This record gives sequence, C-alpha cells and structure tokens, in this order.
Amino acid sequence: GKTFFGQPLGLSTLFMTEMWERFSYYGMRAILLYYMWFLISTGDLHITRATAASIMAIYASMVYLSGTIGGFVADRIIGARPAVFWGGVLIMLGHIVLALPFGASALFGSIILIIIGTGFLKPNVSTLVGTLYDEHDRRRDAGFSIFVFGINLGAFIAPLIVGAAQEAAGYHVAFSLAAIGMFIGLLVYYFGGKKTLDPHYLRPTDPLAPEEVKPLLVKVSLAVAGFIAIIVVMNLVGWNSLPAYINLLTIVAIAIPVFYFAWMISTSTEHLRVVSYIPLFIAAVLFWAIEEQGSVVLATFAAERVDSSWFPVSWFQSLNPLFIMLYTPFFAWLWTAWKKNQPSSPTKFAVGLMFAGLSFLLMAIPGALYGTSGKVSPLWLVGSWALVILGEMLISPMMSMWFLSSSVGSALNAQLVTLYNAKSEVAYFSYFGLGSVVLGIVLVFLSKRIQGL
Ligand SMILES: CCCCCCC/C=C/CCCCCC(=O)OC[C@@H](O)CO
Ligand SMILES: CCCCCCC/C=C\CCCCCC(=O)OC[C@@H](O)CO
Ligand SMILES: CCCCCCC/C=C\CCCCCC(=O)OC[C@@H](O)CO
Ligand SMILES: CCCCCCC/C=C\CCCCCC(=O)OC[C@@H](O)CO
Ligand SMILES: CCCCCCC/C=C\CCCCCC(=O)OC[C@@H](O)CO
Ligand SMILES: CCCCCCC/C=C\CCCCCC(=O)OC[C@@H](O)CO
Ligand SMILES: CCCCCCC/C=C\CCCCCC(=O)OC[C@@H](O)CO
Ligand SMILES: CCCCCCC/C=C\CCCCCC(=O)OC[C@@H](O)CO
Ligand SMILES: CCCCCCC/C=C\CCCCCC(=O)OC[C@@H](O)CO
Ligand SMILES: CCCCCCC/C=C\CCCCCC(=O)OC[C@@H](O)CO
Ligand SMILES: CCCCCCC/C=C\CCCCCC(=O)OC[C@@H](O)CO
Ligand SMILES: CCCCCCC/C=C\CCCCCC(=O)OC[C@@H](O)CO
Ligand SMILES: CCCCCCC/C=C\CCCCCC(=O)OC[C@@H](O)CO
Ligand SMILES: CCCCCCC/C=C\CCCCCC(=O)OC[C@@H](O)CO
Ligand SMILES: CCCCCCC/C=C\CCCCCC(=O)OC[C@@H](O)CO
Ligand SMILES: CCCCCCC/C=C\CCCCCC(=O)OC[C@@H](O)CO
Ligand SMILES: CCCCCCC/C=C\CCCCCC(=O)OC[C@@H](O)CO
Ligand SMILES: CCCCCCC/C=C\CCCCCC(=O)OC[C@@H](O)CO
Ligand SMILES: CCCCCCC/C=C\CCCCCC(=O)OC[C@@H](O)CO
Repeated sequence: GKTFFGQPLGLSTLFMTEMWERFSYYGMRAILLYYMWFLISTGDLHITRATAASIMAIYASMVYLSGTIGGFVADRIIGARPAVFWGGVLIMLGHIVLALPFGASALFGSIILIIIGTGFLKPNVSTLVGTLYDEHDRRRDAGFSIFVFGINLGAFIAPLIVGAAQEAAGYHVAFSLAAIGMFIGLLVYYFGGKKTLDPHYLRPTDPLAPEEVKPLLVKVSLAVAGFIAIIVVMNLVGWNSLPAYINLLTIVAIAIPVFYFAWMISTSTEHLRVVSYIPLFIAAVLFWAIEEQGSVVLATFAAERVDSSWFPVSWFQSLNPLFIMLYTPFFAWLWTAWKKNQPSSPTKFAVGLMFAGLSFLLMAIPGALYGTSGKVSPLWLVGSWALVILGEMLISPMMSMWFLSSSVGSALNAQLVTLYNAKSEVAYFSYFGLGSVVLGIVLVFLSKRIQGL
C-alpha cells in the first residue's frame, strides 16, 4: 500500500519538519561565525575572533543541553505536538531577529530563542517519529535512518542556498531565508500533522500528578536562584567579562554529567556496570568535540587557508552531511552483511575517535609541508571531513544522554577553539589529533574489560 519509503505516511510530514528546521539551523551556523567576523571588522562587536569562535561552541553546547529537557516538558506539561510547533515558532523568531536591521545587539536574543526553540522541537520530533511504529514493529531502525537522511539533507542544502544568498544579497537576507526555511516546516507540520498525526499527542502523555507540581516548582526555583546567585557573585568580584560567562556555561555543562555520574554510584550488581558507560561516554565527548569544530575551526581554516575564490566558503559545511548521505547506503549494506562479526559498541567508539583523530592529524600536514603563510587545496578539508564522518557513521547507531555528550564535547570546544590561530595551526591539529588517537588506542584494553562486563 501507500508508504513513505516503506514506512507510515506520517513519516513524510516529520521527515520534512526536521529537514527544514535543520535547514534553518545549519544554514544559520554556516554563516554566523563569518557574520561575527564582519561585525568585529566594522567595530560593532567588540570581541576577539577567539571569543567569537568560543561563542559558536557554547552556542551548540547549550542547544543540545536544552534538548535534554524538552522531552520532559512535552511528556509531562505541554505535549509533544505543541512542543514541536511552538518550538519551531521560537526558532523562526530567532532567525527573524538576525534578519532585522540590527547588529551585535540582536545576537543574544536570537541565540536564546533558538536555544529554547530547538530544545522544544529537536527531541520531540524524533519522539513523534517512533509514535508511528508500534513497539513490535521492526521498521523502527529503518524509519529512523530515513529520518536521519532528512536531517542531513536539509543540513546539506542549507549552506549552499543560505551561503550563496549571503554573498549575493547580504547577511540580513541570508538569515531571513533561514527564518523562511523554518516557516516552511511549520506549514507542512501544522496542516500535515492534523491529517496523519495521532491527536493523543496534542497533550502530555504523562501529566503531572497533583502532588508533583509543588516539588517540581521548588526544584526549578532552586536551580534558577542558585544560577542567579552565582552571576551576582561574579559581578561583585570582577568576573563579568563575556569569556567569564562562557566559562560559567562550560563548567555548568560539564558539571551535569560528572554530578549525574558521581552519585549514580549510590548494589554491586551494576555498580561496576554503571562504570562501563564512562569510557563510552567520555569517548563520545571527545569525538563530538572534534566533529563540532568543523563549523568553528574548520570554518576558520576554510576562510583563511584555502583558495576558494570561485565559490562561497560557507559551502564547506555541506561536506559533513554530504558524506553521511553517501555513507548511509554503503553502511546499510554493511551492518546487515557482516552479521557474524557484530562489532561491539565499545570498539566502535574508538574507531570513531581514531577516525576523528585522523581527520585532525591529516589537517596538520598541509601547514607542516607548505607552511601557514599561504593557501592550500580544498581537498584537504574534503579528506578531513571524509575521515571524521567515517567515525560518525560508526557511532551513529534515552537520547538526553546522547544530547549530553554532544553538549559536553561542544562545551569543551568553547575552551579549546580559542587556542587556534595561524601560528598554532600545526601544533593544534597535530597534538589534539594525536591525543585523540592514543585515547582511541587505550580503548582497546578498556573495551575488553567492558566486554567482560
Ligand atoms: C564543497 C567544497 C568542496 C570544494 C572542492 C574543490 C576541489 C578543488 C580541487 C582543485 C584545487 C583548487 C583549484 C583552484 C583553481 O583551479 O582555481 C582556478 C583558477 O582560477 C585559479 O584560482
Ligand atoms: C536566558 C537563558 C536561558 C537559556 C536556557 C538554556 C537551558 C539549557 C539547559 C537547561 C536544562 C539543564 C538540565 C539538563 C539535565 O540535567 O538533564 C540531563 C539528563 O536528562 C541526562 O539524561
Ligand atoms: C517560558 C519559559 C521557557 C520555556 C519553558 C521551558 C524551559 C525548560 C525547562 C524548564 C524546566 C522544566 C523541568 C525540566 C526537568 O525537570 O528535566 C528533568 C530531566 O530529568 C529530564 O529528563
Ligand atoms: C509569530 C507566530 C505566532 C504564532 C502563530 C501561530 C499560532 C496560530 C494558531 C495556533 C496553532 C497551535 C498549534 C499547536 C500544535 O500542537 O500543532 C500541532 C500540529 O500537529 C497541528 O495539530
Ligand atoms: C540553568 C541554566 C543553564 C545555563 C543556560 C544559559 C545559556 C544562555 C545563553 C547562552 C548564550 C551563549 C553566549 C551568547 C553570546 O555571548 O552572545 C552575546 C554577545 O554577542 C554580546 O556581546
Ligand atoms: C513567513 C513568516 C516568517 C518568514 C520570514 C518572513 C520575513 C523574511 C524576509 C522579509 C525580508 C527580510 C529583510 C531583508 C533585509 O532587510 O535585508 C536587506 C537590507 O536590510 C540590507 O541591504
Ligand atoms: C517581519 C516578518 C514577519 C514577522 C512575523 C512572521 C510570522 C508569520 C506567520 C506566523 C507563522 C505561523 C506558523 C506557520 C503555520 O503553519 O501556522 C499555521 C496555523 O497558524 C494555522 O492555523
Ligand atoms: C524559567 C521560567 C520557566 C517558566 C515555566 C516553567 C514551569 C516549570 C514548572 C511548573 C510546571 C507547572 C505545570 C502544571 C501543569 O500544567 O499541570 C497541572 C495538572 O496537570 C496537575 O494536576
Ligand atoms: C553550589 C555551589 C556553588 C558554588 C559556586 C559554583 C560556581 C563556582 C564558580 C563559577 C565561576 C564562573 C566561571 C569562572 C569565571 O568567572 O572566570 C573568570 C575569568 O575568566 C576572568 O573573568
Ligand atoms: C563529588 C563530585 C565529584 C567530584 C567533583 C568533580 C568536579 C565537578 C564539577 C567540575 C566540572 C569540571 C570543571 C569545568 C572545566 O573543566 O572548565 C573549567 C574552566 O571553564 C574554568 O575556566
Ligand atoms: C590516513 C589519514 C591520516 C594521515 C595523518 C597522519 C599524519 C600524522 C601526523 C602529521 C602531522 C605532523 C606534524 C609535523 C610537525 O608538527 O612538525 C613541526 C613543523 O614542521 C611544523 O610547525
Ligand atoms: C579507511 C580508509 C583510509 C585511507 C586513507 C589513505 C590516505 C593515505 C595517505 C594520505 C596522507 C595525506 C596525503 C599527503 C599528501 O599527499 O601531500 C602531498 C600533496 O600536496 C600532493 O600534492
Ligand atoms: C600513511 C600516511 C602518510 C604519512 C603521514 C606521516 C606524515 C608525517 C609528517 C608530515 C610531513 C612532514 C612535514 C615536514 C616537517 O615536518 O619538517 C619540517 C621541519 O623539519 C622544518 O624545520
Ligand atoms: C578516506 C579518505 C582519506 C583522505 C585521504 C587524505 C587526502 C587529503 C588531502 C590530499 C591533498 C592533495 C592536495 C594536492 C592537490 O591535489 O591540489 C594541489 C594544490 O596545490 C591546489 O591548490
Ligand atoms: C575503495 C575505498 C578506498 C578508500 C581509501 C583510500 C583513500 C582515498 C584517497 C587517498 C588519496 C591518497 C592521497 C593522494 C596523493 O598523495 O596525492 C596525489 C597527488 O600528488 C597527484 O597529483
Ligand atoms: C566524565 C566527564 C567528561 C569531562 C570531559 C571534560 C574534561 C574536563 C575538563 C576539561 C577542561 C579543559 C580546559 C581547557 C583549557 O584550560 O585550555 C584552554 C584555555 O586556555 C581557554 O582559555
Ligand atoms: C610516536 C608516538 C607513538 C605513535 C602512536 C601512533 C600515533 C599515530 C600516528 C603518529 C602521529 C605522530 C605525531 C607526530 C607529532 O605529534 O609531532 C608533533 C610536532 O608538533 C613536534 O615536532
Ligand atoms: C581525560 C579527558 C580529556 C578531556 C580534555 C582534553 C584536553 C584537556 C586540556 C587541554 C588544555 C591544555 C592545552 C595544551 C596545549 O598546549 O595545546 C595547545 C597547543 O596545541 C597549541 O599551542
Ligand atoms: C610508533 C609505532 C606506531 C604503530 C604502533 C600502533 C600499533 C601498535 C600497537 C597497537 C596494539 C597494542 C596491543 C593492543 C592489544 O592487543 O592488547 C590486547 C587487547 O586487544 C585486549 O582487548
């Protein structure tokens, strides 16, 4: 019967809903760093380029950290379907803010809107995907992979369309197209959802019991009061610069897993098996750090060290989702072909880290051989994104912990990307790439012990 690639027809609605949100997100991130460079060059934004690179990282870290709670707010308060809609509305307004004839004053407002909007929409669209499949249904893994292709499809075409629009009609026009991209998703999601989506998800599936509202309000109130108390203390002692606030969000993002892990210990049944997660989680952190630097460090390398005089330099951001779109058909073949091998999930996380380390190690070669004073070939970045996406495919298959590793890895980037420049290029690439490889080699021994557990 009628399907969307063998799947329920509701997938096409959610497939396009997320493609257009990812089009709006990754089209914005493809030019946002260059937009901050431009505001710096005109004197409107009084920060260094190292700070702007750190802003891009802590931006992504907060976006994925905000996704760790959107599932809770939907499942318990507002509902999954209203969360996606109003989440996209906030995402749309965030891109409209950057389209207004403002400058650096509109950066923080746009960032807050997209952080909150993505937190509402991003996890709940995937939740609504699994609601098309009953728990017995076996097309789940096939349906989510189709869903991933739509994530990367919009992520691939966004820098091409938005980047070219920036170099032709300017930034404000380019950011408006990102808002239009989200608006297109809202139209298809609203009217398309009303036809094929279960109305049971217009409301929370686990609404708060009467006795649960007060302790939750206390819990939220104490967290906001403490976070505000820290900001007050910082301004009293003089720690009030923008890098100081970035350091605060970095500590907060990293303190969440280490506190959620330190007291997860207290039952020897899985007391050691809880520990087995740690090497897999920390490996996921360092990989997402390497992977998310493509929009920061590799975006900086493309703009300064590559002869890209015949196309917009923001198009290099399409290499990350392009290789995924190419690897997916091969990788679908691979996992069902080598059924007898069955690579253990721990072992995969090193190969993903080794590949990520290889991608940076490769990028240390052009500067060591030709120097950093000139321009190199664009195929260095093509070969670099070819290796890191290779590792992403291996690590590709609660999502909040998944959101958390990306947030911690991106929070780690908020500190490291400030070390990158033309004079530190070779050492930065070589040492962070070498250290990531040797930390993939230590996994072999640690995987064996996790295999035993
Ligand atoms: C999506 C971005 C990927 C771009 C990959 C480009 C692969 C290019 C390979 C050849 C090296 C650059 C050649 C420069 C070039 O031919 O310029 C033409 C001439 O006008 C001199 O600038
Ligand atoms: C005006 C600025 C507001 C910006 C809002 C950004 C809020 C981002 C994150 C808040 C939620 C942090 C709590 C995350 C958490 O503990 O969940 C992790 C847990 O689910 C692991 O599975
Ligand atoms: C209008 C205010 C901004 C939009 C409201 C949503 C702000 C995000 C979070 C508010 C706190 C909700 C509680 C989150 C929470 O308890 O997460 C628990 C965690 O275990 C999730 O699994
Ligand atoms: C700047 C935009 C302001 C908001 C304009 C749109 C508000 C107009 C009507 C409210 C529609 C709320 C729909 C919420 C919802 O859950 O939609 C889910 C979708 O699947 C349709 O059921
Ligand atoms: C419980 C709260 C968890 C912490 C979440 C707070 C995250 C809020 C905002 C993060 C925005 C990152 C910094 C944005 C920024 O620096 O841009 C403004 C700057 O351009 C103005 O000069
Ligand atoms: C459909 C509702 C949400 C979609 C966004 C709607 C608004 C999008 C575009 C309207 C025009 C954008 C403004 C373009 C602009 O002002 O920049 C050009 C000019 O300022 C620089 O020379
Ligand atoms: C300055 C540019 C305009 C700024 C405001 C743009 C807001 C325009 C339209 C609101 C979009 C609402 C979401 C789109 C949608 O599908 O809504 C359908 C629903 O509201 C119909 O009941
Ligand atoms: C940072 C500002 C956040 C503003 C919104 C955060 C709200 C967080 C916790 C309070 C949630 C109370 C919702 C009560 C509710 O809707 O359920 C009531 C009913 O189901 C109980 O019988
Ligand atoms: C629940 C216990 C609360 C005790 C305080 C918790 C937070 C402790 C320190 C937060 C420091 C914020 C980031 C450090 C900082 O501001 O560095 C400033 C430096 O970069 C120059 O301004
Ligand atoms: C008893 C709890 C376990 C033991 C405490 C573990 C430490 C807990 C939180 C610290 C978070 C890591 C520090 C954040 C970080 O590495 O960046 C520091 C930097 O941003 C300051 O400028
Ligand atoms: C198969 C893809 C992986 C290829 C990467 C393997 C190459 C490993 C390391 C190459 C970087 C060497 C760094 C050379 C170096 O730093 O020398 C110092 C001086 O020459 C440059 O400042
Ligand atoms: C899983 C498959 C991985 C296969 C990767 C094989 C790549 C082997 C070597 C690549 C090292 C980088 C190439 C260095 C190089 O050719 O520099 C010279 C270049 O300028 C030629 O003009
Ligand atoms: C199988 C992968 C191909 C081989 C990868 C190993 C490449 C190792 C180093 C990168 C090329 C070395 C660049 C020359 C160099 O670093 O020395 C320069 C320095 O001596 C000048 O003072
Ligand atoms: C699985 C893929 C592994 C990637 C293998 C590593 C290859 C990476 C870069 C090769 C650099 C070749 C650059 C030489 C070239 O063709 O362009 C010449 C240059 O002078 C034009 O600008
Ligand atoms: C069947 C899949 C095998 C893929 C693994 C091989 C990786 C793909 C390309 C590696 C290219 C090696 C670098 C080529 C090179 O050294 O530059 C050649 C250049 O000097 C010719 O002008
Ligand atoms: C199990 C949780 C995993 C935690 C992974 C994060 C590792 C903990 C702390 C990393 C701190 C990185 C500090 C970077 C640094 O100090 O150098 C950069 C600095 O100069 C920026 O101004
Ligand atoms: C020699 C250390 C054990 C080798 C383990 C295998 C690691 C994978 C590839 C070798 C990477 C060599 C990196 C060379 C390097 O880091 O040079 C640093 C350079 O800045 C100082 O000249
Ligand atoms: C075990 C968890 C590891 C997670 C954190 C790994 C990195 C931690 C700290 C790195 C900051 C120290 C910077 C060392 C350094 O000199 O690198 C900069 C150099 O490459 C350019 O000058
Ligand atoms: C400068 C030398 C560069 C090349 C060295 C890289 C390869 C050398 C050693 C890698 C494997 C070390 C032994 C790992 C091992 O088999 O331990 C047992 C482990 O498999 C148990 O799970």
